[PDB]
Amino acid sequence: TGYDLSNSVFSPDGRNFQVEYAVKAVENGTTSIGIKCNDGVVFAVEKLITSKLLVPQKNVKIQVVDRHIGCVYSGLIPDGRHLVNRGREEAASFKKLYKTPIPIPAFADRLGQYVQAHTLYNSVRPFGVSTIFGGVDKNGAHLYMLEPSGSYWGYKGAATGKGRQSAKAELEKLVDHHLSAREAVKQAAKIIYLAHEDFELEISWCSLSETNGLHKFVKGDLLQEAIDFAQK
Amino acid sequence: STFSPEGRLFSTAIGIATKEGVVLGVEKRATSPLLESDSIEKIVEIDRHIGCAMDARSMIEHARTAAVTHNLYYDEDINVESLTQSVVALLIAGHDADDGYQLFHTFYRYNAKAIGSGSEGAQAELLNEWHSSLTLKEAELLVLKILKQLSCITKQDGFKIYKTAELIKEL
Amino acid sequence: YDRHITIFSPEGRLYQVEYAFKATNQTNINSLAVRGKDCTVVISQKKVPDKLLDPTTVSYIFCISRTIGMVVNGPIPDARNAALRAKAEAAEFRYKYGYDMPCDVLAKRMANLSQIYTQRAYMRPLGVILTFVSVDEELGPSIYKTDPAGYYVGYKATATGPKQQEITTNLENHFKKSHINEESWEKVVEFAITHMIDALGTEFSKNDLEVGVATKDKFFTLSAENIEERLVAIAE
Amino acid sequence: YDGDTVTFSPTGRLFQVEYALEAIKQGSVTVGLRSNTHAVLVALKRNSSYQKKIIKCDEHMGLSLAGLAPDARVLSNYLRQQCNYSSLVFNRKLAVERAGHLLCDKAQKNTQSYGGRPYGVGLLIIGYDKSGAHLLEFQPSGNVTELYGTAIGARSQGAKTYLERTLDTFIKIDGNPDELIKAGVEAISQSLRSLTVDNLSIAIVGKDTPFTIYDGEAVAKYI
Amino acid sequence: TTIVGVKFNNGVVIAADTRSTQGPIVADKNCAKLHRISPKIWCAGALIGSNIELHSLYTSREPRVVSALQMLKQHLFKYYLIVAGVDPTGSHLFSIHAHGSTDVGYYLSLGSGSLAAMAVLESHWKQDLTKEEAIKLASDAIQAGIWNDLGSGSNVDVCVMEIGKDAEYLRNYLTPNVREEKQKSYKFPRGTTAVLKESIVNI
Amino acid sequence: FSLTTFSPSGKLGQIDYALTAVKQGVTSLGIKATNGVVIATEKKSSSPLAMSETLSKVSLLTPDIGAVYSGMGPDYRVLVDKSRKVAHTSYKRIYGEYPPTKLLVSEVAKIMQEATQSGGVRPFGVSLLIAGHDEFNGFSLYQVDPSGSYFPWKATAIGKGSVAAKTFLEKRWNDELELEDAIHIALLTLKESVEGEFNGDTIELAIIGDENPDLLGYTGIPTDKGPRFRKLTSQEINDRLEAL
Amino acid sequence: DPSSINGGIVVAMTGKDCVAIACDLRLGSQSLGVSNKFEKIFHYGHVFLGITGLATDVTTLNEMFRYKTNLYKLKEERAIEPETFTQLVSSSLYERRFGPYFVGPVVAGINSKSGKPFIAGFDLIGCIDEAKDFIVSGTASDQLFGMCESLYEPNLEPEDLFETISQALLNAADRDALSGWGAVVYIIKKDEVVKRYLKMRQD
Amino acid sequence: SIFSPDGHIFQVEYALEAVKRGTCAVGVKGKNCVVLGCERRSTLKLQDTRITPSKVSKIDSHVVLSFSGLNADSRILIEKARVEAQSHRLTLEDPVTVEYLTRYVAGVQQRYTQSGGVRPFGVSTLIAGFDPRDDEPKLYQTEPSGIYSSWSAQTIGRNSKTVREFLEKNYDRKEPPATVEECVKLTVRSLLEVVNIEITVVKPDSDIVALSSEEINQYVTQIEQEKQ
Amino acid sequence: IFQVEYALEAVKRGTCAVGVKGKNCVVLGCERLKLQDKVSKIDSHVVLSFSGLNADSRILIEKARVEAQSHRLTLEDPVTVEYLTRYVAGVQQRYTVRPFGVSTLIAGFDPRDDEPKLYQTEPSGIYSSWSAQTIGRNSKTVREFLEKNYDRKEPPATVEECVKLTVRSLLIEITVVKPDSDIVALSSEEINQYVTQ
Repeated sequence: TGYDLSNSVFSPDGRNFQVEYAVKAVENGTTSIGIKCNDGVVFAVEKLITSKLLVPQKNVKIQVVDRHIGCVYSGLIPDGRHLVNRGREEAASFKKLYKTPIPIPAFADRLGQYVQAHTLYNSVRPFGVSTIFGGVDKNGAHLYMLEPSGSYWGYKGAATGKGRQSAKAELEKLVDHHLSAREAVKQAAKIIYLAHEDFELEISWCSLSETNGLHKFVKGDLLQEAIDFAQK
Repeated sequence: STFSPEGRLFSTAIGIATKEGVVLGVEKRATSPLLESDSIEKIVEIDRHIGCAMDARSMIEHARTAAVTHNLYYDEDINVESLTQSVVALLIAGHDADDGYQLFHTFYRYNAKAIGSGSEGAQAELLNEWHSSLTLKEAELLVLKILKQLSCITKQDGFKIYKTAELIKEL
Repeated sequence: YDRHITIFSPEGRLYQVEYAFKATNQTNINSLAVRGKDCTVVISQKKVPDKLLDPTTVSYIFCISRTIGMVVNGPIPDARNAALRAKAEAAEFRYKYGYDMPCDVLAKRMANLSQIYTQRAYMRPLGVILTFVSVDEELGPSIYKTDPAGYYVGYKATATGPKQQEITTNLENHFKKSHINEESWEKVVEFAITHMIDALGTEFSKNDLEVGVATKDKFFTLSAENIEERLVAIAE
Repeated sequence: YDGDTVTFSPTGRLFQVEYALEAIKQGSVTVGLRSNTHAVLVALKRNSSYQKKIIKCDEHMGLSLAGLAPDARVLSNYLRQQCNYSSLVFNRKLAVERAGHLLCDKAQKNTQSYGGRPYGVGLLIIGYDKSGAHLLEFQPSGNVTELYGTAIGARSQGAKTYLERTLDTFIKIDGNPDELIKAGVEAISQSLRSLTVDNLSIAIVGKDTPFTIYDGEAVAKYI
Repeated sequence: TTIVGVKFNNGVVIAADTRSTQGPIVADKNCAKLHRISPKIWCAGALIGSNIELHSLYTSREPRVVSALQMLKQHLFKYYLIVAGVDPTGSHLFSIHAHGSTDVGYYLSLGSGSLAAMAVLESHWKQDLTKEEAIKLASDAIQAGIWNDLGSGSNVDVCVMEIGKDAEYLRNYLTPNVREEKQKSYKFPRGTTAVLKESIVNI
Repeated sequence: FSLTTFSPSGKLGQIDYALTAVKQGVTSLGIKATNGVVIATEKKSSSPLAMSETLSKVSLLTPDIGAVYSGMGPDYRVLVDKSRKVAHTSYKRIYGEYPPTKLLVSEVAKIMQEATQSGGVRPFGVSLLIAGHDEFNGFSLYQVDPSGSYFPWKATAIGKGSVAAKTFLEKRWNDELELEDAIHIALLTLKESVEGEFNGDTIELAIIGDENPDLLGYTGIPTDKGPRFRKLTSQEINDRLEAL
Repeated sequence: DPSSINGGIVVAMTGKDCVAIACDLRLGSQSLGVSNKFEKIFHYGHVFLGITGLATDVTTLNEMFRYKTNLYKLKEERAIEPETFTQLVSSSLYERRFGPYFVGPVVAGINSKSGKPFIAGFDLIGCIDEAKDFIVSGTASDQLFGMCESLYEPNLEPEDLFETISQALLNAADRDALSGWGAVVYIIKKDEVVKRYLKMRQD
Repeated sequence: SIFSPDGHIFQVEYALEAVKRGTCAVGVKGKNCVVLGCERRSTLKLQDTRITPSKVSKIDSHVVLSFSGLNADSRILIEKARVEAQSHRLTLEDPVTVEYLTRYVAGVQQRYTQSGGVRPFGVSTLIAGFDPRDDEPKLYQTEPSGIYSSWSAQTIGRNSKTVREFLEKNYDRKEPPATVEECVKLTVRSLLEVVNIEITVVKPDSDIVALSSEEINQYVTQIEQEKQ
Repeated sequence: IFQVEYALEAVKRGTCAVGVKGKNCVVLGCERLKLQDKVSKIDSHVVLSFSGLNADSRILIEKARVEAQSHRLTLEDPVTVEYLTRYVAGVQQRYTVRPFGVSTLIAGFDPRDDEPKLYQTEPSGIYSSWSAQTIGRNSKTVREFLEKNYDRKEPPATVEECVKLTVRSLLIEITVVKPDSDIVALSSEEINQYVTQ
């Protein structure tokens, strides 16, 4: 206490407390996960039903960036939208300067530099979201996960939110036992359902073969197959 | 620039709005006989058909600038309710062709309103005294009455400051 | 308020800079750099706590330039900020002065930025210690290390991390008994790994180490498969 | 930790944002609901004249406010600016979803940068476009929710519960604006603890209906 | 102006004439056209030094000729020269076209006498010139410009930069145009000039 | 807002704290002679593996002026960079000659004073001994403090051992000192201050003395002088220690 | 041509241990002669500056250099020397190079420490032209160049230096349409300066 | 740099204290000259006295400025005053009056007590000199608050109270000092009340002379034998 | 605002200034160590007097003078006393890191007019017109004297009467302002004759 009331201050331990409080804010968010398959990535998120009055399929949470990057986040949803808006600006600027779409690791670095910059100055607040994002580019599928600190790493599978631990317990089993995109969607649904222990399951994915490397949402028959597999 | 945990951010002018015109009145309350009474401009014109009874000077300058700008841009008189927003406790009174005579005090329209330390009793006296059939004469005399316990806006005269001795004698 | 912004305390100390020093150890990984006859080697512990991480991405060794490499001790966000700034400075030098930035020039420029953070109260110091390695076109193999206070100096060999003193003690003993005299960069890499093992008393797999080698006209990082060959050669 | 909008609390909450949300509970109730064809706003004005709680953005969209009215004016003027820009650059009626997202992204700025304060007003936006009738709920935190029906402001929980129970009914009201308005006025009623022709305010927009506001005698037939 | 640079087996030599002209009028008969950028980097033509020295102090390294070339060309591009010198990477000889373009050469010439000097350079330049041969060649090219071009005259300045040692600047290396003695002395007798007022000035 | 402010007693607090930082600094000294100035300092090291030859605590500002410091090294580095920059742009590019010691010292004091009066910046935690030569004032030695105040000295010391060093210099210093005797006295005073190992690698000396045309780097311009500032090499210091 | 609007000429010569600087006094609007009292020679201590060219620029530079040399003397506690002042003038002309002053300066003085003559000029390229014999400037520069080149001889005594420079100025001014209406000659010595007004053609 | 509840500005008062801790300065204007004085404080053996600058600084050929307080701030004020004195000539071709330069310095000092992000100058100044083409002396004071005043004699810095009491009962308004000798005598006497002197005499036609150590020595000998 | 009230305290410590306007002129009087040896013209027709921090009065007076000349430069007509008072008040408002610790009496005549004008400004930036006013230390006492010795229905008729009232109120420098840019400060001996009488 005393060193945690401002964003630019180190405590005697060398820890920045405002970033850790932003992590606490992330822990309150709903569970969202990402899974990397042999040729793509899959995104899923637990959308809690606040009331029966919400239109049941139009409060989209997973966001696309450019055309090949998908982003899902947990925590302060408006901060996630702010981060995704910055990511879209970065990707558009890269495509303007360079006609190739922004590589996924390059995009991850741009977002990490932006998020970390919010941990430098006292006049700004850290992002209250951990963002799973990824896509398919010229060199395969990439899955990343930001932290409010600006830290990020590549992952074989990622989870964050209130149920992040339960979801990780199943991501570890997936990696140990394997995972193609078709099976990846069903396993993502299973992981979300298991970690939830009303809600709407939203799924998305980008695979080189099954989407030609473009990010698409799971809808209709495939979504229902994933849901019944999860119920099974 | 902060909210309280309960969610809320951390003289006497009397006006009566009649259908024949609005009347405003103020207690000059000069500090001494030396002060030039003429210089107490506590009722001011904002536009040809708008005036107010009271940072004051700056706000009044910006209100006048906005009103004249609207007149220049549209060749029309600014609606009082629009002015309140586009623009001390205020009584803003004026006329327009949309809703006619108005008086405002976040701004809420009023049929009649009092501000200042006497507001808490003048409000009850207004509630007991105000009625729709008031003609400008009774509106003036009732302004004076509630002061005891001038200016007007009309379509023919516009905003003007009062004569005054006579209306006091008629009280 | 002398402990919250970079201003002098009655002792003349800058407590914020000293706390930024504490932050450098919070990643809990040790690294060391040694100079060979004609090449420079950097060794760093790649501690990976989570099985879901892609180890390819976990890395604190940066290729600043064709010739300069940088290893960072401290939080990865600040480390990446420093690496990006160093890459930008090296490119700007190559542009303005027509030749590759020397390693020591880059270290001085980075230490000057660090000192600026220690002088302007609006900006906090980065909790990173930067170690630049290269084979300079003039001075040969070089190690330069910059710290949050804006201090830097060249090294014969250096270590950084929680167990810095033990590694430095081992290197001091070897330098007393003996640069590292070897004929190819593989042998000096094996020597550096051997002394890392001995000082830390912990065997390493190909997953536990990240290695960067600075040679003439190239700084490159060893893949896990190359570190596997090096560990095998040590086992022999 | 609650002194400014930049400080996270140790539990991870932004106290100033929650205080701004509490500011809305001080405002009078407003209700919103829709079928596929029509969307309706019903507002309890409070006085003196009853301040107008409805704001018209376009022939195809409009909104109502709860809480600090100046923030409502700012957000509504920004919404007009965006709609006019869209019609200026594309001749495209700005979609209700995109307008809601613009509000979301604008208000979130005040919750992260120092020197500003969150907008202490919650808005209900109704509109009609190529996707049909829409209803959005805006909050000071920046969150925007697309809803079948909702109520915001003081004691709105009663109206919200009534809308929850009635949802099975009023979703089926296609091409019958009067029945939707009746359901809305009934819903707002449960938030009282009454309605007069001057107190009540109603607005509607839909397939044939351009956005219109009923005040005075116009609302008499619905009370 | 006549400026030549001649790279030789262990260094580089640049030379110039010493005539400055205001149209057809010789303003300065002994203008020094070889300018130091640093101790071993010199330039000639037809801020950079101070910045080069500051950067040398900052980096604690001997200036590169490439650094001077880069800075000078970037300065001219923002808003002809021969820059020659020796640095740890050897001896260099660059030319800058004041609109921004640069090139490397083994022998160069600039100025109005550039063609007359280049004729001599083409005729006599060869690989593996010794220091003395290169000085003689540069001097001969400058002399050709002097004799054959109206904008070049007076004397020859030479600067020799050899890799292993310090640069030697030879001010007025040759003085072939020394003036003959006048036929008469034009000394006036004192009192020839008519004076109106005489005063002492309080400096 | 200003970080350096007057206390009720009239003292500037941050200036006192910066002077304390200086008093914790390593000892450095300068001695003015009839025919030169010697400025010396000892070099502690972060590790035995650190190459102390990479850091020079005595730096050239102009070929006739050199500075040594006591206090915070990074502050000295940036302040020396600024001093060189201003000595070139604000004097030499204007007048064609390097500034005299008095004017360059005034400009360094200006830089240090601005940090003492500008908002959002703390004072420099260094004191400088600036030794130089100029044609009209001769050899001169100035001390510059964190506040920007500067005074000329015949001999002085700053840092941890300044009191004992100054007491020794008062006894040893006298007129008709030749620069070699000034170097001898400097080495003695520095030896009595260093508790660690004392040799040419732990000690750094530089002198302002005769012009060194051999260090000029070129020949043929008779009117160019050559630096008067010259760092004594490790071997040059060692040979003098072997005759101490 | 802005420099030709007002006309006028300045010439400086070196004697034995002394310097002379001379100028004409005419100020005119092209053909029309306006004033016969517009002296173009200023001193900033023991150093003299003759400025030809556009008269407004002459006045502006006189004011600027008075300012700069007063500040120099206050800061340095010594008077500025002819060489330092030549560098100061050169740098001040450069600071306005884009949108330049239409002037040709001539510095003349004796360095107080070495005590030996100094004269310098500045050409269109901005190059300092420090001369051992004489500097000429103005409209009659050609007339002055020939006249001085014929009359000048080394190591003139002050009384001979006066006659030489005054004859050079008078005969060049007679042949220049825009120069004349009187002349002033300063003879600058270690200890004193003598100012003389010359009788000359008033047409 | 904000008002106290009683209306004083804290930083200005503390800057006045900083001035009061500074070394002494004194000045007396007579019929024909102004004399400025200060005690050398040359008690340190290793101080380079021959090049140590005097307390009195010329701003222009006709004006000198003395000060007491923080030396570093005094140099900033001196340089600004010199630049302004030359700029006035460059704009209108006349030298500054002593009143004009005093007002400029006072305005500079005032501006730092009101502008945010800066602290006051801890320097009070004595400005003495003669107006252009004039012969009556001028003496003025400035202090950190930004106000200035004219004086017939004044002292600033440490022990200013004592020597001001001395001056009040030695300087006579009706018969001010009539010659340079009497002015120097009074200035030396005033400084000797505090327990080596530097004396600067400014005289019309831009005549400014620092009295040599032998000359002050003779003055001090006369004063001392008078004391006996 | 706290800073403005503390500026008012600084004003109230300052030396008192007083002004009285008669039929034809406005008279400004002011209360002025052993070894030490107010009214500022803004334009040829307007004078400004102040009480408070002398240093801040210089900033305000310089800005007022610059505006008085800029008005003539932009509009031919010289400033009116009302306009200058309003400008000075606005300048005082804007600075409220610290306000100006000065209250000002502004007096004079309007261009080609003969009604005397007297105005007051205070650190908050409020301004008002007065027939007679005083500001500064012990201003309350002397103002109370003025309220009973000044008569609204029969104000002073001549320069002698205005000066007499001002001197009595002060009980010294006196400035008399009259139309057609006639501003004069009374001599010491004239003020002495007024005082003795």
